[PDB]
Amino acid sequence: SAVQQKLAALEKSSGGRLGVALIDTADNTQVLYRGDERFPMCSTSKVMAAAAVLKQSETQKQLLNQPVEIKPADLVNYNPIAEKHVNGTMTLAELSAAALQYSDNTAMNKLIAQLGGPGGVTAFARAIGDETFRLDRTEPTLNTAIPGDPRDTTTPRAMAQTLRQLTLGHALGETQRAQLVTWLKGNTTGAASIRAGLPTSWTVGDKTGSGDYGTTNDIAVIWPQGRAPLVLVTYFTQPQQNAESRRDVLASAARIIAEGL
Ligand SMILES: [K+]
Repeated sequence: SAVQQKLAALEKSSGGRLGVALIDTADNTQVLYRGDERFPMCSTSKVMAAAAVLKQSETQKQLLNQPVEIKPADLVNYNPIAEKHVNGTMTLAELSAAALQYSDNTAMNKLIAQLGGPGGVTAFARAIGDETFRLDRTEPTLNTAIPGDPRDTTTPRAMAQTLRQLTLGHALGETQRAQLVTWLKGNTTGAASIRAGLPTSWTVGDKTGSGDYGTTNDIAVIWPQGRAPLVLVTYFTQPQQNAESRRDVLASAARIIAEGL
């Protein structure tokens, strides 16, 4: 009830720019707020890169076990897992899990390199019907989040549709879809974001993102108790380059959505 009024009020109180896209797969209804505006994805783009490598592994059947060298010079600004394996190797499965569940930026860069560069991630998006997503840069510069810059952006509507196809539809093969869902459900970074606005009994798999301009993002698949899953994207960015993160705004958006549901 009055979901538009409530989301607009939350955005006004927050001082920033809020983008929401819900898909309720019980009946295919949607709730959209700035659903067609572009937002900087930051680490939520790791879902598209991991999924692209999963798709590659449908035909390169041992790809996920392939070792990748981690060198000291490869470390960027946030490498909680890769720093443990510097001067050694990680497999592409280990890199995918590190990217998704710890938001490891060096792991992201290895996924991007496996796909031939940022354009390889965009090409996979196009192959699964996403004409809006674009990845332009590697980590860490994909997080600059400059207002009006289309680089490394998507819209909430497009990201929600793609996350539905990846996790609940058939953009991936059955084993690969299950692997993506397993990884998202094991995320370590999400308890303050969409999850915090939802009943604790619900099952959530999500990927967070953060960057400059206080950009604070989360994209989630949600299995509510006793009903069909939801897909929810909450993107948020702020006027000041050095603004603080606002995961509470994402939780507040999710809580509004769960009320009107
Ligand atoms: K920040």
